[PDB]
Parts: sequence; C-alpha cells; structure tokens
Amino acid sequence: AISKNLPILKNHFRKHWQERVKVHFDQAGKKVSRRNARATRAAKIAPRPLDLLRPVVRAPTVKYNRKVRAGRGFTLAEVKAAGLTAAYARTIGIAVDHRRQNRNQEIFDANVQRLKEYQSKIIVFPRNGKAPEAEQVLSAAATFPIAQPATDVEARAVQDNGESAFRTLRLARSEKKFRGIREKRAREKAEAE
Amino acid sequence: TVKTGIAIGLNKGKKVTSMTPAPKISYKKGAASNRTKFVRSLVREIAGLSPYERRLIDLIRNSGEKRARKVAKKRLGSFTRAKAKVEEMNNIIAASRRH
Amino acid sequence: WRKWNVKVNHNEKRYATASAIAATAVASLVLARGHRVEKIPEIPLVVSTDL
Amino acid sequence: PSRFTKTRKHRGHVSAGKGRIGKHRKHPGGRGMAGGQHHHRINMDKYHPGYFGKVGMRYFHKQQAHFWKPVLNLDKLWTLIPEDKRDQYLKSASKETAPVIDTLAAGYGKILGKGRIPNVPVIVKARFVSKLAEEKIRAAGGVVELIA
Amino acid sequence: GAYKYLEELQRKKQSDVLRFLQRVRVWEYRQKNVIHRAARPTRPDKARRLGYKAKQGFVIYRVRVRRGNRKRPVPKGATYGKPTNQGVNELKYQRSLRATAEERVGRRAANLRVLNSYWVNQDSTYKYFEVILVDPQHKAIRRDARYNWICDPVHKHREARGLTATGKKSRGINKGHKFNNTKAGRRKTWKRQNTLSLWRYRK
RNA sequence: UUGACAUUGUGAAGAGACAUAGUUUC
RNA sequence: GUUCUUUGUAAAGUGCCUUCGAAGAGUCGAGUUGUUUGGGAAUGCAGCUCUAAGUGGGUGGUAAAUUCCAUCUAAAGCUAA
RNA sequence: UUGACCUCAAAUCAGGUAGGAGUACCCGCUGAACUUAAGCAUAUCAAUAAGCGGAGGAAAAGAAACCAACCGGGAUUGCCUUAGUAACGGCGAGUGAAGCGGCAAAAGCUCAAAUUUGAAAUCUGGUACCUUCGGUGCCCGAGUUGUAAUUUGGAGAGGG
Ligand SMILES: [Mg+2]
Ligand SMILES: [Mg+2]
Ligand SMILES: [Mg+2]
Ligand SMILES: [Mg+2]
Ligand SMILES: [Mg+2]
Ligand SMILES: [Mg+2]
Ligand SMILES: [Mg+2]
Ligand SMILES: [Mg+2]
Ligand SMILES: [Mg+2]
Ligand SMILES: [Mg+2]
Ligand SMILES: [Mg+2]
Ligand SMILES: [Mg+2]
Ligand SMILES: [Mg+2]
Ligand SMILES: [Mg+2]
Ligand SMILES: [Mg+2]
Ligand SMILES: [Mg+2]
Ligand SMILES: [Mg+2]
Ligand SMILES: [Mg+2]
Ligand SMILES: [Mg+2]
Ligand SMILES: [Mg+2]
Ligand SMILES: [Mg+2]
Ligand SMILES: [Mg+2]
Ligand SMILES: [Mg+2]
Ligand SMILES: [Mg+2]
Ligand SMILES: [Mg+2]
Ligand SMILES: [Mg+2]
Ligand SMILES: [Mg+2]
Ligand SMILES: [Mg+2]
Ligand SMILES: [Mg+2]
Ligand SMILES: [Mg+2]
Ligand SMILES: [Mg+2]
Ligand SMILES: [Mg+2]
Ligand SMILES: [Mg+2]
Ligand SMILES: [Mg+2]
Ligand SMILES: [Mg+2]
Ligand SMILES: [Mg+2]
Ligand SMILES: [Mg+2]
Ligand SMILES: [Mg+2]
Ligand SMILES: [Mg+2]
Ligand SMILES: [Mg+2]
Ligand SMILES: [Mg+2]
Ligand SMILES: [Mg+2]
Ligand SMILES: [Mg+2]
Ligand SMILES: [Mg+2]
Ligand SMILES: [Mg+2]
Ligand SMILES: [Mg+2]
Ligand SMILES: [Mg+2]
Ligand SMILES: [Mg+2]
Ligand SMILES: [Mg+2]
Repeated sequence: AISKNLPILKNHFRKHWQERVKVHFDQAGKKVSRRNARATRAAKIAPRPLDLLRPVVRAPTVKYNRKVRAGRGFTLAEVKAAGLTAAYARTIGIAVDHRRQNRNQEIFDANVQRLKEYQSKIIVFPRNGKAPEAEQVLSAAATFPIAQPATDVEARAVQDNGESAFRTLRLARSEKKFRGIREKRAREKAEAE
Repeated sequence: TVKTGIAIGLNKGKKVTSMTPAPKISYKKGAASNRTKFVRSLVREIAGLSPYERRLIDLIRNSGEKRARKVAKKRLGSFTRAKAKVEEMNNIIAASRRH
Repeated sequence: WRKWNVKVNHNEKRYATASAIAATAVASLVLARGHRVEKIPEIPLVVSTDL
Repeated sequence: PSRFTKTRKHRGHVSAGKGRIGKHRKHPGGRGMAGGQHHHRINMDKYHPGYFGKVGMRYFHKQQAHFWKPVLNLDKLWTLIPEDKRDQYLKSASKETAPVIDTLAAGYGKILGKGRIPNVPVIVKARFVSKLAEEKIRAAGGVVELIA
Repeated sequence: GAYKYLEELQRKKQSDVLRFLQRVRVWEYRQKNVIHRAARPTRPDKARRLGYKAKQGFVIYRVRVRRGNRKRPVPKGATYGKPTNQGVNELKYQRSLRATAEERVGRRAANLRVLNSYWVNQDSTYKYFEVILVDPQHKAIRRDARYNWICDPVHKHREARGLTATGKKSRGINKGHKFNNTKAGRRKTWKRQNTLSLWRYRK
C-alpha cells in the first residue's frame, strides 16, 4: 500500500463517514425560501428597512487593520455625542453596543457623523398611528455605505532626511531585544555600593 | 502610550489621536464597600478563627513568617493567597494582642 | 452523493453562447439544424418591435 | 463515462487485466502507509526522504496572521499605480511631485528588490524593506516612508 | 438586611459555631428518609439568591446521595475486551452528586419543575442537598411574569437534560478556548466536524 | 490485605517543641 | 381605519452638583486519581483531600519566583431568527 | 382548663399534575468489539453500535469571568474559509481543532445582595355578582424566617 512516486495523501475516511454526508440539493430551494422570508419581513416590517444602522470600526489584528468594516453597534459614547440616548436610538433602527469602546477619535467622529447623516435622512412617524404612508427603502447599509478613509494625497514632495528605513528597523528591533539586559546592567550598576 | 508609528520595535504601531473611554464599573467588581467591610469584620469576631488559621499564627509567633507561608501555600491554593493570608494573620496579631 | 451538476468557467460559458449566437446568422447552419427557412427573406431575421 | 472505460474492453477476458498468477486480492501490501519502515522503505527513502522522526521546535497555538507579510519586488511596484496615472509619472519624474505608493494599502508587507526601476522618483510607503529595496529606490531619488 | 450576614457567615464552615451546627444537622438529616420534604430552607439566603421566593408554588426538597466513585457494574470485574478498558475501580462518573440529587427528587415530584439546588452538608457516606422546585400549575406561578417561563413544556425535567446549573457545568457549556470541545454541546459539535459537505457545484 | 487522610467528638494521666508557665501533637 | 372610557393629584426621558455604589462559597483555586481532548509540566468532566479573597477574582495554550501589562466580571436566570 | 406555634401525619378531603407511546432530527448518561496498524498490547475503529434517562417543532446555545495583543473586536447558531494546518501520535498506523476575514440571520435582557417602615404597598383559594383566556366585593388563607414597587454593573441608588 505504498508505491510509485506519488504524494502522501491524507483522506480521513476511516469512520462511518457515509452516515454524515450533507449534499446541498436544497441549495436552490433554500435560496428561494430565504428570499420569500425577506419579502415577508419587509412587508410585515411596515416602511422600516430590513436592517439597522451599523458603525464603522477598524478591524482587528495585524493582517486586517488596514481596512475598516461595519461594527456591531454604536457605543454609549457615540450615541450620547450624536444627541440621543440609547433606549431611543434602539427604536429608531440604530444599533447600539454597550461592549465597544472609544480610543480612536478619528473613528469616534466617523461614527458620530454617521449618526448625524442617518437622523437627517430618516423620518419618524408619530405614535398617534395616523400613518402618513411613505415608501420603504430596504437597506440602511446600502444608503449609508462604509468607505475606506483616504490616508494621503497622490503625489507630494520627496523628503529624505538621510537616515535609512531599513536601518531604522534593525535598530528598532535591537533596542527592544536588549531592552531587558540593559535594564539589568543599570539595576546591578546601582548596587555598586 | 504613544505608538512609534513603525511596524516593529518598542512602542510598535499606528499613531492615532487617542481618547481613553469613560470607565466601566464592572471594572470595579472587586472593590470593598463600607457595608461589606463592616459585616465581614463583624462576622470575624463572632465566629473567631478556624483550625488552620490558629495553627498559622502560632507558626508565625513561634517559627517565623517564611515557614508560615510555606504551610499556608499547601493549605490554601497557592503562594499568592498564602502571601495574603499570612498578612491577614499578621494584622490579627498586631491589632489584637499588641496595640 | 454522486456528482450531478457541473461547473464550467464562466468565461468559457460565454465563448460558447457567443459562438452559438453567431451561428444563428449563418443560414446553412440554420438549415442544417432542421428549421425551414428557404422561404425567409434574410438572416438574421429582424422583425418589428411592435411584436 | 462508463462508455469510454477500460473495463468495458476487459469484458470477455478472464482476469480483468489483473493477471492470472498474481490476481487482484484485497490488501497485499497491508493497508495505507503500512510498513513504511519495513517492506515499503525502499519507496520511502527516495521519493520521500525526510519522512520519519522530527526537526525543530513545536509552537503551541501558532496564529498564522501574526506572520502576515506578503512580498512585492521592485520588479513590480510601478504596477500598484493605475495604468493611465502611471505613464503620467514616468515622464515628469521629479521631487516636489512624486507618486505616493501605499504598498500596505495594496496589501503588501515588505518590499524586496528584484530588479531595475526607472530613474523616476517614487515615494514608497511600506512596513518593511530589503536593504537593497530601499537602496535602489533611493538611487532613483525616491525614498521609503515607514508605516503601520 | 440579614442575608448579607448569613452569606458571609456561611463561608466560615470550619468556624466553631458552624461545626457545631453542622454536626447536629447532619445527624438529623441522616435519620430521616433519603428523600424528604423540607419545611423551609435551612439556608434562606442561598435559596433566594438561586431563584427561591416565599410564595405558594415554591417547594424545597432535601435529598442525600452516596459519595465516592462509580464502581463499574459487571460481574466479578470481568470486562471482556482490551486492557485500557479493564478498569472497574478508579472509574469516576461525569455528572455531579448534585445532579443525582436533583434527578431523584425531580422523579419523586414529576408535577414540579426543578429550578436549582444547593449543598448543605456531608459525612463520609453521603452528601446532602436542598433542591428548590416550582409548581408550574400553581396560578401564583403561572401568573408572575418572572417565573412563568418555567411553565413552558421545554423545561420538562430540566435536571434530566443537564439544563440546571450543575448540568450546564458538567456539560461543559462555557465560552472560550478551554471549551472548544463541549460548548455548543460536544456531541453536536463533534458531528459537525465529521460531516461531509458536498455542494451541487463541487468546492 | 496493609498504611494514610476524611467520617471524629469529651475528660485524665504519660511522653513530645518557642528552648522547667500551656496553644499543639502523638 | 374607525368608536368609547382618559388611565392622573399616576408614570417615564434628559442636564448639573454631592455622597454612595450592597454584585452568587464546600464555590473559585489547589493536590491527587480516572476519563477525555488537537491542548503538549496536563483541553473539559468527575471522585476523594485541602480550601480563598475583595485595589479581589478568572483568562492571557511551557512548569516556577519576582515585577508589570492587557482583558473580562464566575460560582443564579430568560430569550425569536 | 383554655388558645397559639413548630414539626410531623390522615382523609374516596377541594382542585390539579406525572406515568405510556413515538423518537428522523435534539439534550444527557453509559459504553463495546470486529477493524486498521500487514503480528500486537498504547493507539485506531469511536468519545461510534448496542443499553439507560429527558424535550420540542425544532432542540441546544446565547448577551462575555469571550476573542485578542490590533488603529483592536464585541451575545448565540450556521455556511465559505482558516486546514488536512497549530497540535497530538508504539512521533508508527493514524489523528486534528481555534482566533481573524466573507456571508445567512439579527435582539435584547431578569434576579440575588437595599428600611415601604408615615403604614405587605404582594398573592392561591372559597364565595357572591359581572361585560368570564378575565373583573370587582367580601371572607378564610399565604407571607415579615420577606410577598410588591425601586436597582442589575452598560450601571445604579440617596440627598441638592
Ligand atoms: Mg471527513
Ligand atoms: Mg437532507
Ligand atoms: Mg438582513
Ligand atoms: Mg393608529
Ligand atoms: Mg472516473
Ligand atoms: Mg457512458
Ligand atoms: Mg465502447
Ligand atoms: Mg483488451
Ligand atoms: Mg484485444
Ligand atoms: Mg471482449
Ligand atoms: Mg489477453
Ligand atoms: Mg492492468
Ligand atoms: Mg483468476
Ligand atoms: Mg507468486
Ligand atoms: Mg510522520
Ligand atoms: Mg516577481
Ligand atoms: Mg407552604
Ligand atoms: Mg467489552
Ligand atoms: Mg484507558
Ligand atoms: Mg457516616
Ligand atoms: Mg476536539
Ligand atoms: Mg471536482
Ligand atoms: Mg456575579
Ligand atoms: Mg466514559
Ligand atoms: Mg486531565
Ligand atoms: Mg505564573
Ligand atoms: Mg476590548
Ligand atoms: Mg429568575
Ligand atoms: Mg379529592
Ligand atoms: Mg416517557
Ligand atoms: Mg466508548
Ligand atoms: Mg467494519
Ligand atoms: Mg478500518
Ligand atoms: Mg491487526
Ligand atoms: Mg492482516
Ligand atoms: Mg490477530
Ligand atoms: Mg479514545
Ligand atoms: Mg445508541
Ligand atoms: Mg409534540
Ligand atoms: Mg417556541
Ligand atoms: Mg426555523
Ligand atoms: Mg431554547
Ligand atoms: Mg437556555
Ligand atoms: Mg452582562
Ligand atoms: Mg461573536
Ligand atoms: Mg501521517
Ligand atoms: Mg479521536
Ligand atoms: Mg465574521
Ligand atoms: Mg427579549
């Protein structure tokens, strides 16, 4: 059961795997159903749109933080700033998130302005029930896209101060590496009576 | 902090105009309270010490504060609580039988 | 769990349909295919939008 | 399709092209990767030197991402400027106005130096650089601006 | 309030006043039946922080279960099988003695729902528990927006499915890296991981 | 089967240490 | 969409100032045994023994001592898609 | 002598509830060996089959004692990916997950711990009447060993 110059394979089929084969024959079916659901919801949901306002948020980790991406909800700070309280914001189709925090002002502003836009661009019918019927726009998200912030201009003057990029990295790397050692050198050199 | 703005090194990362958020109370789940302080102090002089606590202060009185920890670390979980427990006993002794 | 459908590259799906459209002109082809078009004026046959 | 398959052709011969003498039986070699170090070792040293035993250090809970850092050689670089905008800069190559290229934004992590970029000045924004990368860039009168 | 005192006091189990009480109470219980109705909580502060309330419809049962390992049943220790499986005697049982406690009262009182349960005492042979129960046919309960969830049929014999807190404990229902196996519920998550997924247009 | 720990509490004599007051251990 | 009783000396939202700010124990945790896990000086679960604190506690995938940092708020509970 | 209380009983006492069935799917317990390793015990088959207890139209899970280590994210479930990877493993045969990213769907909250103390403000039942999935009057009863209102950490309470 080993021969030829072939790659070594790894087909995990040693359990009764045929008892857990999921073929998505229902692919077309579920899509249809998925679609109907949405048509019911929009209908039922009166003029309201099918989603809620989500915040901008910088993504996490080294790999994704170049991009920005819809968050969960707006943060009690952002809501306050934008001139409304959390309870109400929740009834106006804005998503709020007691978990998220503000440390970056650029994003904080972003969101507060995101909220200002929204408020101006929505219309809240009175409680009375008098219902001045007025046209369903379906996606909050479509209407208030989330674009990537522009981080510079296109062309600009070349300023070369002289010290090289590469070397600044090696030097930076270094300083961190021996950071502890040199602290022990300085600690110990104090105990020179 | 302030980040250096480059991709390695000591304060690695992007400079951002910073903010520092309103503080969470859930960040204060540990804190005392004058209610809890009082109750606990009261229960203590009601119930008294317990067998391992009595042995503990003897051990302190009669054998030092390092061998007190060594026992108390086996008794309780670990060295940190044992630290903390000898301390409490130390301040039963001072408070009481001294000043 | 036999494979029933097949995936063709979208681009090449288009090469074929484009190909297929072009042949609906070429009247020899249309004739060859069944299709009784000796009577029909010209090919491509374009009729009015009023249809 | 069954139609074009060799078993259709073997119908009528006794042994299905598996041989009278040595048959086709269940698992003569054993199953799987069995016998790696014994009756199948000739095939494993050659074809697969290096298969058995260990090398370096284990790394518990390694998170690929941590090490995310695609490379782009000077080789390209000019590709990261849109076609039309590009010729604009190649001619009229200068300080005072030289193209900014945010290689991070283009989804790269380090610039390496594979070869020859015209003497147009570029402003190159990256997370890391090849010592040559930076060197060559400078020789065109551009620089590298370290980011994050 | 007094409960705060109660709470703190109950954490001094090796304190003189408590070992007295403990000693008497644990003999009293051991004289009664292994399952017996309790007139009231003997820990009114534990009970109440666990969902109890002193209105009609709320019931306390006191039960004692045997301690120690699970001796694997099987005649004469014979295991008939491989040697990793020959154990009989250091074998330990995945639910808690508290689960067994809940489950026996719950059986004894099918017309109640088990709500929760707390430890009260032990000796070398038994651990003792008080189990707090609810009558979901009692209108005092059926009304009452806060406890009437327990009135739904999904909550039939919660203790038998490990939906009480002890059950949730041993079922390993918690968020995090330490709970990967068992968290959306281990048997169900295992199945997921060993399901083949073929699409119409194969991926 | 043998030991330890837990179930385990109360006196008295005798040994054991801060090193010939009584907390503690046999 | 209409129509009748106004629930009221009722209930709720918001700004500033001052003082407070109660938060789950034979549990957390620890040793050991067994099982289990991809989890490796030990992923979860259980048995027996030990058994906490409150500027505490848990987690931070190599054991330990020291010093910091980050991040949540356990041991009670409901909940559509 | 009389009346309470605590705890424990009886009744064909007034009204109710549980059992059994089904079990494709769901939540638990318990638990194999054939097999694979070309022999075999660890391993594997498999946290599978058989046995046991328990639900529903779904069940479970769920508003972080989470993930991270970033410019940080933000309940749960599922799909595409991560990945046949980190890791485990007579390091043999074999095994084997998670974080980020895209998508489906979206939803958030309740107690405990608090002196109403210028008024237990709360509730089962019986009863009569009614406009009966309920309401009001009254009476037994529950309940202070605490039933309501208020508060849930995002907070929040008391005074101004
Ligand atoms: Mg498979
Ligand atoms: Mg199907
Ligand atoms: Mg949607
Ligand atoms: Mg209306
Ligand atoms: Mg074929
Ligand atoms: Mg064919
Ligand atoms: Mg043929
Ligand atoms: Mg032939
Ligand atoms: Mg031939
Ligand atoms: Mg033939
Ligand atoms: Mg032949
Ligand atoms: Mg052949
Ligand atoms: Mg033959
Ligand atoms: Mg031969
Ligand atoms: Mg190998
Ligand atoms: Mg290249
Ligand atoms: Mg009663
Ligand atoms: Mg067997
Ligand atoms: Mg074994
Ligand atoms: Mg006994
Ligand atoms: Mg696993
Ligand atoms: Mg294919
Ligand atoms: Mg808590
Ligand atoms: Mg087992
Ligand atoms: Mg283990
Ligand atoms: Mg440590
Ligand atoms: Mg955070
Ligand atoms: Mg509750
Ligand atoms: Mg009757
Ligand atoms: Mg049944
Ligand atoms: Mg098994
Ligand atoms: Mg088989
Ligand atoms: Mg097999
Ligand atoms: Mg074999
Ligand atoms: Mg064989
Ligand atoms: Mg054999
Ligand atoms: Mg196994
Ligand atoms: Mg079965
Ligand atoms: Mg049904
Ligand atoms: Mg339902
Ligand atoms: Mg559904
Ligand atoms: Mg549910
Ligand atoms: Mg639930
Ligand atoms: Mg919370
Ligand atoms: Mg999440
Ligand atoms: Mg392999
Ligand atoms: Mg396995
Ligand atoms: Mg995602
Ligand atoms: Mg809700």
